[PDB]
Amino acid sequence: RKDVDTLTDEEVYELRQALSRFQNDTSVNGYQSVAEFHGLPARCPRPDARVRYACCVHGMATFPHWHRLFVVQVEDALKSRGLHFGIPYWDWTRPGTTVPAIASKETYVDPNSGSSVHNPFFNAPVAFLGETTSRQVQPELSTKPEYGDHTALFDGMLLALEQRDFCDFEVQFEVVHNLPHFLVGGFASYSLSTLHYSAFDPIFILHHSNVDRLWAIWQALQIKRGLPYKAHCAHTMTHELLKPFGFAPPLNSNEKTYSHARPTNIYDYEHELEYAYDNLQFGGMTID
Amino acid sequence: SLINKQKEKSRAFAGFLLGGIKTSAHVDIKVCTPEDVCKDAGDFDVLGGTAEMPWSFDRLYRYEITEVLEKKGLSVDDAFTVKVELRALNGSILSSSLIPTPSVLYEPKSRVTSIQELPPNRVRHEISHLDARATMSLKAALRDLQKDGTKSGWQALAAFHGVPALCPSPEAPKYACCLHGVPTFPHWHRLYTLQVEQALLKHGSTVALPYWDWTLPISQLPSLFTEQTFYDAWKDEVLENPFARGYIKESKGYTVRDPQPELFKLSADGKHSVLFDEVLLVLEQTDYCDFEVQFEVTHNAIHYLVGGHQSYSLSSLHYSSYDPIFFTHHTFVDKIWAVWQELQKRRGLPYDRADCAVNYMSDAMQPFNSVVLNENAFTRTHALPKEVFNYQDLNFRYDDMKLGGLNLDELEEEIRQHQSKARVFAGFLLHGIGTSAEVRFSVCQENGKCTRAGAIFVLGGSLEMPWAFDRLYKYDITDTLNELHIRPEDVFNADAPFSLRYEIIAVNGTALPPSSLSKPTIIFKPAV
Amino acid sequence: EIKIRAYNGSYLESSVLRRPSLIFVPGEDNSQDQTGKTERRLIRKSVT
Amino acid sequence: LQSLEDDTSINGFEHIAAFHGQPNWCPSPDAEKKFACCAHGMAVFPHWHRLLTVQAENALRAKGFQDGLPYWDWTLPMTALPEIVAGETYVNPETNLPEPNPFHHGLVEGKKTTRSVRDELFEKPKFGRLTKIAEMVLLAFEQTDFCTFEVQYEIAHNYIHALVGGNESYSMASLRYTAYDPIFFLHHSNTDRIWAIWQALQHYRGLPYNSANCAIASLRKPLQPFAQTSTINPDHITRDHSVPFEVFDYERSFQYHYDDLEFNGFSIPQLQREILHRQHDERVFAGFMLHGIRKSALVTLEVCEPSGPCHPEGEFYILGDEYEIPWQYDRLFQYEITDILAKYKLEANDRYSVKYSVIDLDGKKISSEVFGKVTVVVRPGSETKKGEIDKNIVASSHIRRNLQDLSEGEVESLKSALRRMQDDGTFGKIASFHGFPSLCTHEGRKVACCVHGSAVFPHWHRLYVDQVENALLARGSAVSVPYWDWTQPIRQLPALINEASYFDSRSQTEESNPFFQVKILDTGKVTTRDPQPELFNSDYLLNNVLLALEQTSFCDFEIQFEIVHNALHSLVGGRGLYSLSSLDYSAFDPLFFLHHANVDRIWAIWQALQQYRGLPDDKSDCALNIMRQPLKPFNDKGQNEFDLTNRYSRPIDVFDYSNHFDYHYDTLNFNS
Ligand SMILES: *[C@@H]1O[C@H](CO)[C@@H](O[C@@H]2O[C@H](CO)[C@@H](O[C@@H]3O[C@H](CO)[C@@H](O)[C@H](O)[C@@H]3O)[C@H](O)[C@H]2NC(C)=O)[C@H](O)[C@H]1NC(C)=O
Ligand SMILES: *[C@@H]1O[C@H](CO)[C@@H](O[C@@H]2O[C@H](CO)[C@@H](O[C@@H]3O[C@H](CO)[C@@H](O)[C@H](O)[C@@H]3O)[C@H](O)[C@H]2NC(C)=O)[C@H](O)[C@H]1NC(C)=O
Ligand SMILES: *[C@@H]1O[C@H](CO)[C@@H](O[C@@H]2O[C@H](CO)[C@@H](O[C@@H]3O[C@H](CO)[C@@H](O)[C@H](O)[C@@H]3O)[C@H](O)[C@H]2NC(C)=O)[C@H](O)[C@H]1NC(C)=O
Ligand SMILES: *[C@@H]1O[C@H](CO)[C@@H](O[C@@H]2O[C@H](CO)[C@@H](O)[C@H](O)[C@H]2NC(C)=O)[C@H](O)[C@H]1NC(C)=O
Repeated sequence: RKDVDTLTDEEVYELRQALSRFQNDTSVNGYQSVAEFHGLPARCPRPDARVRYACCVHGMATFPHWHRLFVVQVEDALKSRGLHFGIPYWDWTRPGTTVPAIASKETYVDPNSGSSVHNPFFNAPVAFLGETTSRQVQPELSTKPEYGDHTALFDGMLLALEQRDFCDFEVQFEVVHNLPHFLVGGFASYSLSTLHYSAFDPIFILHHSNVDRLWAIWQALQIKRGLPYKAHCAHTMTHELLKPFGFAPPLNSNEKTYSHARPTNIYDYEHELEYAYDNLQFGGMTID
Repeated sequence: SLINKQKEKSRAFAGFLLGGIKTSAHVDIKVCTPEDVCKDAGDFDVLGGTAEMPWSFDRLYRYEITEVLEKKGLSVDDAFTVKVELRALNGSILSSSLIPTPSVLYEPKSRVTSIQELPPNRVRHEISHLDARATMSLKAALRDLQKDGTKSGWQALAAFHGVPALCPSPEAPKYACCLHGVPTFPHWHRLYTLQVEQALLKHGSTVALPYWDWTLPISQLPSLFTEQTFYDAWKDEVLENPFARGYIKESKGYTVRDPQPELFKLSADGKHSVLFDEVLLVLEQTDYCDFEVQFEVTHNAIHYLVGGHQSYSLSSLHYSSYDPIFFTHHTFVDKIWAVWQELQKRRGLPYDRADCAVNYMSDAMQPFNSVVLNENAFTRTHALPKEVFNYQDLNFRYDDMKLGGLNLDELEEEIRQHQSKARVFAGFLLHGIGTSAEVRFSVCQENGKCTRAGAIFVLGGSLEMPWAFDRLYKYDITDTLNELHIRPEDVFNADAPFSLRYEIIAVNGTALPPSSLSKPTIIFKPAV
Repeated sequence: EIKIRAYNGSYLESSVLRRPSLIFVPGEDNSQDQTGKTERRLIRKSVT
Repeated sequence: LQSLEDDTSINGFEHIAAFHGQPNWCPSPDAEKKFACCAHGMAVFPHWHRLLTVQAENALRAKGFQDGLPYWDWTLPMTALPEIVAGETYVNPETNLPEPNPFHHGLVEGKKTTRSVRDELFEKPKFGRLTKIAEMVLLAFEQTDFCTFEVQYEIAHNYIHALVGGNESYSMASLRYTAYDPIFFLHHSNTDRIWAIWQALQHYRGLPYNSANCAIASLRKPLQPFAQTSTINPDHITRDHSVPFEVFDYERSFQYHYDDLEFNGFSIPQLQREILHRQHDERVFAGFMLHGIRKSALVTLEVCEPSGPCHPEGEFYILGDEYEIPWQYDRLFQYEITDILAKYKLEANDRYSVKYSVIDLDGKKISSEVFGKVTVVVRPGSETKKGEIDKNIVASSHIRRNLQDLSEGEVESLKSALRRMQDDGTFGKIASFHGFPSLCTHEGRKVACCVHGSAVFPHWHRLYVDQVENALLARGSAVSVPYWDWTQPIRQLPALINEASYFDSRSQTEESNPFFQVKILDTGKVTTRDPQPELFNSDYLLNNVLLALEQTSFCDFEIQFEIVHNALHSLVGGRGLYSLSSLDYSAFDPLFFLHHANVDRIWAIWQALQQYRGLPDDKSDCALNIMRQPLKPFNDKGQNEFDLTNRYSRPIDVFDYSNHFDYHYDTLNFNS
C-alpha cells in the first residue's frame, strides 16, 4: 500500500474502473452489502434476536483490530476484480493537508474511449433509502500552518504516541480519529459526520487505512523501545468473536478474516494479513 | 535416398476430394492473387462414364503447388484463391460446383539426419588412409593444372584469397578479396575450398582433397609433403612432388615451409595434440556467432605454426594461398564446421539461420557474385552464404564425422567431463593490426617467479579491411593454475591471487608495443 | 449397418451419407524396420 | 550545502567535487601525464560512483544534517525540473528576507555553472506506455549479468547530461564542468538506486550478486584517488573500503539504504512479471561498438530501405573528452528498433541498412564511418524457445476454476450478475452471433456466421466465450467464468444448474435461478432442457477424448474435437426443438458457456501435450489461405466491444492465449 500522493494516472484509472465494477454489483459481496457491516440497518450482535445494534466497536479495547479486519476484508473483495496492489491511503496528518483531489472532482474523461464518465469517488447511492452521500467542506483541514510550527492534528498525533502502553493509547487515538470524520462530513445529513451512514463514502477506507498505518508505527516504535506492545489489559476482551466477521457462511463469504476472527494472531500483519507498507515515514522523519 | 533428400525441404500442396461424375473431363487449377491476377499452375484429367459404379476417395489427393508461388513470390503464409475449371470431352464447359473447393496443406521440415550415398569420389578421406594409387593420381592431377598458365591456371585461381588484389572492384584493385573477422568467414573459405574441386575434376582429378587430422599426435609433417622427387619411368622423367613448393607468377620466388618446436607438443595422455582441448572448447558453446569468434583463431594457429618466420610462407595472408597445405588445413576446418551441426542437433537450436548476422547473411558475396572473376557456372549462382549450410546440396560429403579417431558420443562425454568442475578463463580482446603476431602470456602470482601460461595467434596482411571481433576470445588456463598449485577460489579470495604478463611478438622477430592491444581479463566459470 | 436417429423422432435413410468402411491399424510396437545393409552389385545392360 | 560550498579546504565541497576532473592525480599523482579517474566504460564505474556518493554524504553529514541525499527521479515522467533547484533566489522567513539559492548555479574557479534545458526532456508519454528513458533503463534488468548490465546502465546515466546541459562548455554537459553543479550528486545517488534495484532483482532470481565473475582482474585493483593517505581526502571509511570487493553489501557496510525500491509504481515481482511478458515475443536489436572520440557527442540512427527512402530511429548519447583513460567496451551495445519496425510494418527479415551519424553538441557532422559496421540482430521469444520442462508461467486477472468446488458466495454473486445481464437485455444481442437471428450473409441469403467444421472452429469459440465472459465481468462478478467438467462420470446434473431456485439474503427472499431457462428475445417462447437417460455412469466421453488427444497433427485433432463437442450437446438437447441440440438457438442457454469453457480447456491441454512433445504447436498446417483473415463477426468494430475483439482477432494470434489474452486455468490436471 502507498500514499495517494505517489500515484500516477493509470493506477487511478484502473482503480476507478474497479470501483465502478464493485459499485454497480448488487450481490451478497456487493458494495452496499459490505457497507452494511458498519451502519444501519442494525444486525448486531445476534441478528436473530430482538436487539438492534451496530457491531462497530467504538471506544473499546478492540478498535484497531476490528477496523483492520474490516479493511483487509475490503482489500480481499477488491483485489479479485483486478487490483494490482493494496488500497492507497490518504495522509490527513500532512501539514497543509487538503481534500484528495483524486476524489474531490465529480466527472472525468476516459482517454481510452476519449469520453466523459461519472467519477465513482464523487458520491455513492444508498441502496434502501435511495439517496446518496453528500460531502461537506470546512477550512479547518485546509488551514496553512505557519513557518516552522506544527499543525493541531500533528501535535495530536505526537500526544497520542508518547504513551508507553496500549491499554490507554487507544482512547486518545480514538478521540483524535473522530476529528477528520466530522471535518469532512460537515453539517450534511448523509456523510461521514455520523455513523448512521459512515461506510457509504469511499474516503472511509482511506481514512482507516491511515489509521492502521499509525497503529503499525506504534508497534514499530514500541518494539524499538523494548516494551510489550500486545494489548494485555484486554485478555478477556480480545477472545470475543468479532461479529459479524465471526459468523457462518454465506454471511461471511471471505474465509481469511473468518479464520482470523481471533485477534491473537493479528499483530504480525506482515505475515498473516497478506499486506505490507512501503515506508514507515512520518513527517519526513523516521522511527530511528 | 533421392526421395528422402526431397522430403527434407518443406512443401506446399493443394488438397482435393474426388468422385465419379459419370463422364470424362479435363481439370485445370488456377491460383489467383487477391487483386484478380490468375495463373494456371497445373492440370490433369478425370475419367468416368455413364456405366460406371459411383465412387469417391476416402482421403485427400495432393498436387504440388510450390513452384508457382515461389516463382511469383507469394509466400505460404499469404492469402489467395484457388479455382477449378472443367472442360468436357464434347467441347462443353462444366460447372466448378461439381467438385468441392480445395484446401492448402503444408509439409514441414524433416530434421532427421540422413546418411547419404555418393560415388566414391568427392568423399574427402583422411590423409593417412590414402594408398599409392590415390597419392599418385592426386599428385599427377594437381601438377597437370599447376603447369597451366591459362586463365584457369592455379595462380589465377589462388589470386582470389591472396594477391594480386582485385577488390572491392576488379577495375581498380584496392585491397585483397579475403573475407576475415566478420562471421561469414567459414562460408567464404568453405566455398573457396570447394571451388577447386571443379577445376581438379575437369582437369583429371580422382578423389577430392583429403583432410589432415592435425589434432592427432604429429611426429612431423606427413610423408606426402615431406617427399621430394620420385621416378615412375612412364614419361622417363623423374617427377618432383608439387606438395612442397609453389610458383609465383609475379614475384618469381617460392614459398618455404618451416616447422616450429611447439607443433610437436603432446597432451597429457599423448593421444591428442595440445590443440585438442581448444577444439573441444570451440565445440562446446551453442550460439553461432560466439562459435565463429571462438573458432577463427583455432585455424589461424596452424598458419603460424608451419609458416615460420618467412615473408613468403603460410605466416602471411598475402601469399598463404600459394601452398597446398592451405587447402589441406581448410579441409579440416570445414570438417569442424560440419561436425558442429551434429552436436547442434542434440538441443535442436536453430543453426541454418543466423540470428546474430541477419544483415550479413544476405550480403552480396564477393567475388564469385560477378562473372568476370570466375567462370564456373555451377558456383556463379551461389552469392548467398545462406544456401551453403546444407552442404549436401553442394554434392559432396565426408567419410565420417569422427574427430581424433573418436565418435561424437565420447566427444559429448568429454564435454560433460570438462563442464563438471569449475573453470577459470582468460578473455582477450583482438582486432586487426595489419600484421601477424604472437600473444605469449604468463600467469604470475605475488612472488614474481612464474611459468609460461601459453600463447595464442593472430594474422593479418596489409591490404585488408579493418575489423574488430564482436566478443572476447576465451582461453583455458585452469590446468596451468593447477600446476601452479593455486585453487580457483584463490582468485576470489581477498588475498592477491595473481596477475598475467602478456606480450606480443611480430613475425620478423620484432616486438610491437603492448599498447596496440587491449588489456586481457580474467573470467570465472562455475560448475553445472 | 448404419441407421440415422433424429431429434424430431424419425429416421433417415443411409443413402444420404456415403457408405463408411472398416479400418484396422496395428500397434506401435514396431522398433526397427530399415534393412541393415543393401547389396552393392553392378548390373550390365544392352547399349540400346 | 551553503556551508560546505563556502568551505574551501580539504573538507571543501569544491575539492570533493574537483575529485572528478582537474586538477588530476590519476592514475597516480607522480606521472608526467595525468588523466581523470572518472572510469567511463570500465567495469568499476558503479563502484567508483557509489564511493563518490558515500563520500559526499559523509562530508555533508558534518554540517548539521539527518538523512541521506534525496534522489531526483528522472525515470518517472515530469513536466518541469524539480523546484528544489528551479529557483535562483528564494525568500526565507526565518530571517524574513530573500537570498540566492544554493542550487541554481555553482561558482568554480572564477566562473559559475550554466543551465540550458531542452524541450525533449518535457515530452508527455502517451497513456499506458512508459517513456524512452524508462524503457531504456528497463531493458537493462532482464540481462542476468552485471557484465552486460553496465553498458546500458552507463548509457542511461550519461543520456541526462546531454539532455539537460545543452550546448555550453561552461555547463555539466561536458565532463570538465559536470561535477560542480549540485544536481550531479543527486543524479548519481539516483543511479546508485538503479543499481540497488539491479542487485535486489538478482537476489530475487537467486544468482550471486556481491561477487561478479567477469572482470575480477581489474576488480582486484584498488581505486584511486580513494586510497591515498588522508592528506588527500579527509575521511577514512571510503579510504579503508577502497578495494571494490566490498561496496556491494551497502546495508552491511555503510549503514544506509533506500526506502522506495518501486519503479513507476511497480513492485519487484510485478516488474519481473512485466519484463517476462515483454520477453515473451520476438524482437529486433541494433548493435554498436563504442570507443572514445575525445568529444562527447550524440549518435543518431536511420534505417534506409534499398527499395525506398531512409527514416530516423531516435538517438542516444555518449560521453568523451581529451582527459580520460581510453576505454573499449568488451561486448556489443544494444538499441531498440521494434517500434519503428511495427510502424513501418516491414518484415522481420527484409532487406535494409542501418546508418549511424555522429553529431557533436554544436551540430557539426563528424564523419559517419567511425564505428565500423553497425550490426542488426534478432532475438526469438520465450514461447519460441523450448526447455521441455513444463511451462512455468503465472498470469493475472482472470482465473477460471471448476465450479463443482466453487463456494456459495461467488455462486450467488455470479448468478445475480447474469440476472442483471438478462435484465439489461444486451445478453441476447451478444449471443445472437452464434445463430438466429441472421447476423450474417452468404450466397445472397440471410445466414449465420457460426464458424463450424474447419481448423478455425476452436479459435472462433474461444474468442466468443472470452468476449462474453468479459462482458459479464463488466457486471463485476466475484469470479470469472467457470468450467463444467464431464471427464469424471456425472452422478447427476451439476448443482448450480439443476437447483430449482435460489434464496438471496439481500431481500431475504426466494427467486428462480435463471440457469434453467431464459426467454428468447421477441420470439414468444422460452428454452427448455431435456436430459438423456444415457448421460450418466459412462466412460464413453473419457475414452473418446483420450483417443482424440492421442493424435499429433492439428487438422486431424480438429475433427475429433468438433465431434466430441457436438456429442454431449446433442445428448443433452433431447427432443426439445429449442434446446442444446439445434445450434440455430442452442447458444442462448448458460449451459453453452459452461460447456465451451471445458471445450477450450481440452484445447489448452492438447497445447500443453504438444509443447511437451516438441512438435510445432502454435503454428498450424491447414486453411493457410484463411488463417491470416480474422474471424468474420469480430472483424468489424461496431458490434464488437473493444480491445481484444478488434485487435487480437487474427487466428494466428489466437494461439497465444496465456499472454495475448491473459487468463490461466486453476490447473492443467486431466481427471486426476
Ligand atoms: C457499472 O454499471 C453501470 C450501469 O448502471 C455502468 O454505467 C453504464 O456503463 C455503460 C458501459 O457498459 C455505458 O454505456 C456507454 O455510454 C457511453 C456514453 O453514452 C457511450 O458512448 C458508449 O458507447 C456506451 O454505450 C453507460 O453510459 C453507463 N451509464 C451511464 C448512465 O452513463 C458502469 O459503467 C459500470 N461500471 C463498470 C463497468 O466499471
Ligand atoms: C456433353 O457432355 C456433357 C458431360 O458428359 C453432357 O452433360 C450432361 O447433360 C445431361 C443433360 O444435358 C445431364 O443429364 C442430367 O441428369 C440429371 C440427373 O443426374 C437430370 O436431373 C437432368 O434433368 C439432366 O437430364 C448430365 O448430368 C450431364 N453430365 C454431367 C456429368 O452432369 C452433355 O449432355 C453432352 N452433350 C450432349 C449434346 O449430350
Ligand atoms: C617487422 O614487422 C613489424 C610489424 O609486425 C614491422 O613494423 C611495422 O612497419 C613500420 C616499421 O617498419 C612501423 O609502422 C610504419 O611506420 C612508418 C613510419 O613513417 C609509417 O610511415 C608507416 O605507415 C607505418 O605506420 C611499425 O613498426 C609497424 N607498422 C604498424 C604497426 O602498422 C617491421 O617493419 C617489420 N620489420 C621489417 C624489417 O620490415
Ligand atoms: C424430422 O425432422 C425434420 C427436420 O425439420 C422434418 O423434415 C422437414 O419436414 C418439413 C415438414 O414436415 C418439410 O417441409 C421439409 O422438407 C423436411 N425436411 C427434411 C430435411 O426432412 C421432418 O418433418 C421430421 N419428421 C417428422 C416425422 O415430422
